Amino acid sequence: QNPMTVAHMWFDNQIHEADTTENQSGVSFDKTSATWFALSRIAGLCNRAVFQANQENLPILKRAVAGDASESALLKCIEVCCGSVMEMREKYTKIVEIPFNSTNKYQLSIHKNPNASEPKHLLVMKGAPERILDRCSSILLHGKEQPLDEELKDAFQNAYLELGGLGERVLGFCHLLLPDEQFPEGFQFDTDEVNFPVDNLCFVGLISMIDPP
Ligand SMILES: Nc1ncnc2c1ncn2[C@@H]1O[C@H](COP(=O)(O)OP(=O)(O)OP(=O)(O)O)[C@@H](O)[C@H]1O
Repeated sequence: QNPMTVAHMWFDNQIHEADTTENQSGVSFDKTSATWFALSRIAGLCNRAVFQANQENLPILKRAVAGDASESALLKCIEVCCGSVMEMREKYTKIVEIPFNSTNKYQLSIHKNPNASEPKHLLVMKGAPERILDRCSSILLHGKEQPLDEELKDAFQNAYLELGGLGERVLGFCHLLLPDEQFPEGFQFDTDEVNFPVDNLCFVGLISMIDPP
């Protein structure tokens, strides 16, 4: 149906819009890409939906999908102007990517990162917003951290619950900026020999959507 977009995202701890009324351009909105940089990195690699290859002559929003039962809307506001995911699949060498199976309700992907302010190894998570929140004890405010607490849980909860909370509708999308010097050059984590933290980390925020116009 029609175009779609994100509309609502939770990044400020308080929703406060996040779509530029009158018409969609960057009229007066700053780039400032800190939270956005992460919310475009995770959002890229940690995706399964694609635009069935690229495009012959025709719009991103009327390609098709290929993908699995999560969403494609997660990607419809990435490949538009945020970056080639079909490229970043190979840009990042893809260290390890623990499956969720049916207990975990989260996935991980470690990955390297050659470029930008990101450490040479990082980690990214996706999965059910609550089941992430279990470990997730920070949140990311305009490139800064904040400590999560019962109050920041509340802010998350009432947001998440406004957005859906039904099933697969809201996802979590978090990361971890791992150390360079204090981690191994051999990227030797494995899935057996983990050695990586799975704790407070950095929640980043909710890449939720809308569906009615
Ligand atoms: N690619 C994905 N990456 C991460 N999480 C995803 C992805 N696609 C869907 N999810 C997750 O699917 C997971 C499984 O929970 P879900 O409620 O879907 O189980 P189910 O097996 O369908 O349950 P039921 O047996 O009741 O139908 C949830 O963690 C949800 O976040």
